[PDB]
Amino acid sequence: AESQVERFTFQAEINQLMSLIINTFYSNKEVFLRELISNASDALDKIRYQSLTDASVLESKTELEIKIIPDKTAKTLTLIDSGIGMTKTDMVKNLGTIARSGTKNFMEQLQSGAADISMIGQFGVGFYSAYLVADTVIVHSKNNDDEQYVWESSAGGEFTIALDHTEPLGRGTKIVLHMKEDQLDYLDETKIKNLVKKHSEFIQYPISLLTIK
Ligand SMILES: Nc1ncnc2c1ncn2[C@@H]1O[C@H](COP(=O)(O)OP(=O)(O)CP(=O)(O)O)[C@@H](O)[C@H]1O
Ligand SMILES: [Mg+2]
Repeated sequence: AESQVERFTFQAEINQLMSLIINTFYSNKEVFLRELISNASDALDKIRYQSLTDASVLESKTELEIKIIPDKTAKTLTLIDSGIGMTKTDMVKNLGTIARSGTKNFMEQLQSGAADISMIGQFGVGFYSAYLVADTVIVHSKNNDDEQYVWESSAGGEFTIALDHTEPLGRGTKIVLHMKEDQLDYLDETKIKNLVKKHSEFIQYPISLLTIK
């Protein structure tokens, strides 16, 4: 097999944020689940609204749903949506190379005490909450306008993007969190089942919890 892999450097402030998220103790890291579900919901909304003005956008995948997959053997939590998806350029621009002023301000407020980790989503950097519980994050995504791509980072100032040769999504995003050893309790069946219930009260799309044994 062969793949071309492109390597990118994180914007300096995003690199600093990732370092802060990883190298500091946080008591309650539950916000990561809220943020991942929120992104899935937003993506489903986007394709849903696009369909109202152009019905054909749904032809790649008719269902609009979220699947959450804890896998203890693999030490992974996977969240799949059939939302809008991201092109390669979408992933480069949205997941590391561009920072908004929310990043600097969040780090300031974390240090001053004005903000805690649970408010990360108010600063426009909700995605990076994944690194509270994960050593490596892998983002597989398929947008109607591009081939399926896979973004991966274990922080440390770099991410990679490659044409995806794993299972076709049709359309949407599959995010795979490789869980830190001390955060593996997030993969416990009843714990994740109940947290999903807790962080999906206002979600208007079906959620399926698929526990891998
Ligand atoms: N499942 C998904 N499908 C499509 N795009 C996604 C996605 N998850 C993340 N993204 C993209 O990455 C960007 C960054 O996500 P992130 O959650 O950090 O910020 P956000 O724009 O959702 C505001 P917030 O900080 O409130 O969550 C999003 O704006 C979106 O474009
Ligand atoms: Mg978000």
